[PDB]
Amino acid sequence: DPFGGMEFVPSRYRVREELNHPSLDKYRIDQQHITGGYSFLDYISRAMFEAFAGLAVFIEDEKEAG
Amino acid sequence: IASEDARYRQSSQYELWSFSPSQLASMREKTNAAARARITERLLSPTLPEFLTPAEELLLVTFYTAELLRAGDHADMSDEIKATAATFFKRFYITNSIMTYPPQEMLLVALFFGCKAEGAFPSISDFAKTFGRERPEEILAGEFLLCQGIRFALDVKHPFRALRGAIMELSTLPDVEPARLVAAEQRAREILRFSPLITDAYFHFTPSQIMLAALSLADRGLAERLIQDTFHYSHVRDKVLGTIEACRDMLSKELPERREHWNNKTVYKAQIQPIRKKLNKCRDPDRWNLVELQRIRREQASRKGFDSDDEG
Amino acid sequence: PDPVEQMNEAEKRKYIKGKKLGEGTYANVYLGHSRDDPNFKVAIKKIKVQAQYKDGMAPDAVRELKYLRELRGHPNIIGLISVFSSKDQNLNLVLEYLPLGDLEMLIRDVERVRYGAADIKAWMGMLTRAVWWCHENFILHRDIKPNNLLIAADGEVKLADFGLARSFADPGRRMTANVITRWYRPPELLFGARHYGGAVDIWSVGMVFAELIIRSPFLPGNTEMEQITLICKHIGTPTEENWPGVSKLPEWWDPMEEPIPVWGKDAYMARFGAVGSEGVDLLWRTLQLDPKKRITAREMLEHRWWRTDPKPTRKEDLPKKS
Repeated sequence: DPFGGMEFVPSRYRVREELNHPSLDKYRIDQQHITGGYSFLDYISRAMFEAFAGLAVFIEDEKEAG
Repeated sequence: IASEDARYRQSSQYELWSFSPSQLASMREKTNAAARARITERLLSPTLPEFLTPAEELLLVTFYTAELLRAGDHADMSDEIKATAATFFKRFYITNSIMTYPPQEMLLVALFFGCKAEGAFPSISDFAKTFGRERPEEILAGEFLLCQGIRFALDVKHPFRALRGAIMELSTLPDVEPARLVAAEQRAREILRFSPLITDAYFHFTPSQIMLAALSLADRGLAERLIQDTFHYSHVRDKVLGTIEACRDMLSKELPERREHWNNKTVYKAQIQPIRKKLNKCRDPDRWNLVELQRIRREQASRKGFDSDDEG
Repeated sequence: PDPVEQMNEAEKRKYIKGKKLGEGTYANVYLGHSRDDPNFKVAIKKIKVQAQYKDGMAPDAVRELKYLRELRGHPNIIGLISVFSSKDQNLNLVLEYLPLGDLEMLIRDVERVRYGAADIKAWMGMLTRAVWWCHENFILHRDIKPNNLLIAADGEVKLADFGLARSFADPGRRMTANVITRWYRPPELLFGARHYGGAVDIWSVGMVFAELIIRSPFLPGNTEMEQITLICKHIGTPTEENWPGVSKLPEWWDPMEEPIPVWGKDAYMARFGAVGSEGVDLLWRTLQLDPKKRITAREMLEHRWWRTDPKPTRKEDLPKKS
């Protein structure tokens, strides 16, 4: 196992190639973003994680149970 | 047992700054009661003043959290900075009472430290310029104090980027209309920019939960669609929907339209000003002046028992 | 008398301060150990909140406090055990105790320290997992170099200095081009790039990889023009052909000499052949001029070099400092 048992594999979502947002289109064609190496895939992956991270984390019930 | 949920529970936001509404009230009440006892003991060294009620204490925090956001808007700060500064402010005054440290000053400190926490390290002189503050040292005096108050937890998680992520998942559906999607995102963003920062949303709900709630208020159809799809492909689905609905109701009580309520001159004079006067006569005499609090704590650490200015 | 103040004192009581292992204007390091288990050792970094900085808390302090907590849990990232405030209003970091030094001093100790290809593969595996974990959590380190790679008692290498780290910026959010020590700075940052990504860290790893093989810095330029010239000499001249838009970077500069064609994998074999073909394959992918075609940390972990013989050395058998 190359990731030392730490590989993150999302459960309720999947980051596929078809994901895009028109607000990104302005930057994808910005010379500085492309020639400079800005990763739009990482941004999409960052948004999708935060959109689902802790969706079934019930703060009230979990904290009162301790 | 989602893997993205497990990773979230390792954040400081969950282990340190996530509680139940019953836990939140008890902390705030005990912080006020302890502050009441601490200030009372000091005064004797004999008519005591009227101390603020926990609800009146929480009312000023809400008023100054809205003023903090307004201040951020005028300074054209990023949404992530505003949300972080506001959260630091709310977190500071749950471990600390308003009768101990001045909220008028901690407001500026939370904005200055919020910048740093989000990768913006401006010059204190330039920061003081934008807020018409003549002496910048008045702001620095509370920086380290704020850091302790928020318990050194600088990683705050916001739902703004989560919103743009949720829109892309919806854009893959062919039945949904783009113009409908744009309107939902536009409104949900304004909701996220105010509603969960002025209420206790962060303490009881996850950025995904809050994000879906703001979208549910903007377009309930889209929010229900997104939740149905992911669980389609159980009992947990109903428990998540119930949680979002609980968050949906909490947010509705302080929608973006309320921005004018907390900036109203009549609301201020009638509801806020009385409280500020009650606070002006029962505040902590030694800690209210941050610059002096800092002065004596620096001199106490340098000079242990050496002194040549004491007259008794 | 404050409830939070006594709570901080209760946390400071958890760790007993010992010998002063390090001194400095920015921070002082002390040996420590838990009061409940004196065999559990710990290092206490006392950050002097007032270190000639007139703008309040220093950015290296804020960044370490934020990201060390964010990345906590991985075996190749220095663990932040606890944080408490001192009586003198100073910041204290209770960190993992790493007594075996760092990787720079091993590399520099040419007279007494002996290590081979299997040891390089073991160290690089640790470093690659650390940078992979950073990027997995949307954090850029932006200062990877040997002396920032500390070594635990069991031989596991930990990435330590996060004073220049930053979260992944959003599109259109400008970043600083003045990060990463010069010798490990990628070309896009040398050219003043303001919208970059993880590739900037992979380049520094490539330089640490190369430095391990030859036991000396690959491109030790003394100025940014020297660093640019060195990359042109030893890697290849970046051009619009191999890197579209490169000449449009805010601070693009070229020595105006006869351009040097980009060297291929074979060209690296002569000097870096100690790690073999598959090893030089990895090295070459980390040193791609255009960051878009530079290998990523995840891709790095699935490369064949790790599963190609010889297998990496066990951390318990790695070389120790003299």
